[PDB]
Amino acid sequence: QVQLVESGGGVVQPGRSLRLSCAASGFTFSVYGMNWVRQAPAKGLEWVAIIWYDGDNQYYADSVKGRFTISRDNSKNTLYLQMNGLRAEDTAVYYCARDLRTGPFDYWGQGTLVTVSSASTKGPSVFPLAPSSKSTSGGTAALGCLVKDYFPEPVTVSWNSGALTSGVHTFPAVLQSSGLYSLSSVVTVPSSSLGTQTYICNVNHKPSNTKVDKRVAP
Amino acid sequence: EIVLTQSPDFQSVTPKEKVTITCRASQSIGSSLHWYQQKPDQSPKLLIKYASQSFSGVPSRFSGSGSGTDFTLTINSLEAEDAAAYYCHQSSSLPFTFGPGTKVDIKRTVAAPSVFIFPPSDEQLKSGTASVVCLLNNFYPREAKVQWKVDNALQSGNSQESVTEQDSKDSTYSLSSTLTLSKADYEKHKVYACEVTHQGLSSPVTKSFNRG
Repeated sequence: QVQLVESGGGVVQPGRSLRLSCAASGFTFSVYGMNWVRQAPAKGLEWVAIIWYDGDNQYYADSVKGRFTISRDNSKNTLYLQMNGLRAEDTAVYYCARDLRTGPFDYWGQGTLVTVSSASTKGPSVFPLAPSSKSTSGGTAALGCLVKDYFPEPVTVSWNSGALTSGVHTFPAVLQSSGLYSLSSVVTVPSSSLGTQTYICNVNHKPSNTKVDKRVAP
Repeated sequence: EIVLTQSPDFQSVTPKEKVTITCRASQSIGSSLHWYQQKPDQSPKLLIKYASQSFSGVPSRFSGSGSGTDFTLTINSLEAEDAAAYYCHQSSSLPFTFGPGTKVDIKRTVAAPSVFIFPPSDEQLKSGTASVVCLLNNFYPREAKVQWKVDNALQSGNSQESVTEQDSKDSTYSLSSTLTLSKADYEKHKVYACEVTHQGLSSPVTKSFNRG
């Protein structure tokens, strides 16, 4: 079966370099042209570069030309992307895509995330979003946790050690002007349960080895 | 440079109904136009190659048509799994380009959001920052706008919002908007309000609180 697996993605400071790789299997690699396609947060697919079958020819999108170098090693069944002079705008999921006679991109990898930031690894501060009559509507009360100022992504948020799943909404993270991420996780419960039922958000941030449990009181 | 534009930007489809989305090219590209489906945070997949050729493994309900500058992707009898972003891409001339995408979602009855405003916690205020949260819960369609008002004065540039993907259970969306001010700026004002506009509401709804 045709498979493409990207690797090398991670956190990189602006102006620095990073090399991505794409491991190909289930087909003769040297038969096909290969491409890099990226997707920045809340943006569409952006073609990055193409390399022909034997690596003798390359072409780049205007956004990367002069900064990125596409290459390949046919005996290694590997495609590379050498990225130089990285900028905040380069933050994206980078996909490896097989080219069918320079036509459609028939097979794509899972992608590798590249984060271009000058921010350092930081654990989140967890704040409650307290329920009351003000957060009560039609027999239901809303409460939550604000997971502020962490870097890099992701954070995992569970409620009452994963026992509470109904009425849970964990919002996508937002990148603040500070370069730190922030997210809110909310839960809607019967309004009568406030004062009788305990609600705790379990926040885990793997990159900084941080585990925070916050009691959300009315 | 060949530019691709897709229309509409967003479309809502009822299951079992037919849907046609378009891709327009800046210059003639013949039949060198390909269609892709992409679900949130997932790998894109090829649907139609060279404007009208079905790709191996793609369900028979997907079809493509067009030549030159005008292209169409048709989903005959839409299934729930077809809610995704659809992109077109031209292989006619270098540099290769993609269209901006068309987001297709599941159509359901209009649902107004339940709006709640959360003052900053006392713990956060101690650290010198105040985050005010406006929650818009379980609404349809996806289009919604949040307007922060501080003592009836419309705010700008000091808020950030996040929207969930379409819920697999009830087909609604939820949105959270955070207004961020320093402790000193927060204490200079009394009334904090968030005004929500949505198709499900005849008049925009306002939820507020008094700081003191």
